[PDB]
Amino acid sequence: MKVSLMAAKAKNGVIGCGPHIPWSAKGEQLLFKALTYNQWLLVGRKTFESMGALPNRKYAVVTRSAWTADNDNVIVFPSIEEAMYGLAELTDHVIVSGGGEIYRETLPMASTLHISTIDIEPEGDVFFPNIPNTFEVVFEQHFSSNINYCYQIWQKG
Amino acid sequence: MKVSLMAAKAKNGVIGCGPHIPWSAKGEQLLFKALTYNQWLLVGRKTFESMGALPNRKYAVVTRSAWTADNDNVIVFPSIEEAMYGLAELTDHVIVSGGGEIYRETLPMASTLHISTIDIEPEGDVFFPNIPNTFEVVFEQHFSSNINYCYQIWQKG
Ligand SMILES: COc1cc(Cc2cnc(N)nc2N)cc(OC)c1OC
Ligand SMILES: COc1cc(Cc2cnc(N)nc2N)cc(OC)c1OC
Repeated sequence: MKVSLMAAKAKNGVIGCGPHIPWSAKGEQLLFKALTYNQWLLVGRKTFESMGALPNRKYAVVTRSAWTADNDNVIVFPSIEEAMYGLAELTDHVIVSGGGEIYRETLPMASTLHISTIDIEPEGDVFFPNIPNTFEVVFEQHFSSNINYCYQIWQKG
Repeated sequence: MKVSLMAAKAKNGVIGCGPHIPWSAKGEQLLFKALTYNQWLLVGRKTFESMGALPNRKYAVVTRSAWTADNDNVIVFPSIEEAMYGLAELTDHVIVSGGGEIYRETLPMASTLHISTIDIEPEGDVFFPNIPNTFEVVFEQHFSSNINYCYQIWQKG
């Protein structure tokens, strides 16, 4: 199965200040809605709880705890390893859609990054990992909004 | 300024049966909405009338008549050269968003294509031109829907 990764980070690499995103870049989330439509996503438990489920997406949620989910559209996995083995029988394609921890543990398995950088440098204590130079930008487009943002697609070369 | 082009075509190349699109693929238009967000779009006058202005988007519309719009978000030009010269004072980027005529006229200026191919072969007045080998696919993603669709980004090689 193909592993993609989709994130939005500030220019200082912040993705998270506790359970919040410390910015609202009007329009950016349309990109996430476009590329996740009828896809399978892999999310950490904290990101899943803070951001909720959208319709027309399936979720693999990883926890080390006894946490569970009423949603029929969700499968809980005890590890990333297990989620990958599971997903591989359920889909051609999974989009890793966050957690700091999840991004750190999955970035090496990804063949395509969808990265949005927001024109702000806010307070924060979760950070996107460093992008290995095995990856190259193949597409980029700037957006003007309340806070500008840059969308880039990276492929593993 | 960089010229992109964004289109959605059936597998047989149909983009239009008169002023309608002969199909509705749930999900696909999210990609159009996310990539045109707060961008300048170049549209022919026929497409503009049949499909209407969207909010949060700027329009360069070309006519060979004295046709005009009812919208301070719209600039009418008598030619594509005039539209380009005018836009270049306002923006580093324009997305050509159709007409069959417009696509044919502008494909030679475009350095990035955003092409959605819908899994259907309907009847069609209007067709997307053939993609010259001057361009190469740099990204691709498949979507399952009521009608499946494939999204590809082509760059000028
Ligand atoms: C996993 O849950 C969501 C996460 C995000 C964050 C996010 C926002 N933008 C981009 N490009 N990638 C992301 N991962 C955004 C969301 O909706 C806009 C989510 O709703 C399901
Ligand atoms: C020119 O305005 C629109 C055009 C289209 C057709 C279209 C649909 N999908 C893609 N990817 N590109 C397109 N050009 C679709 C639209 O709405 C979903 C438009 O907004 C009114």
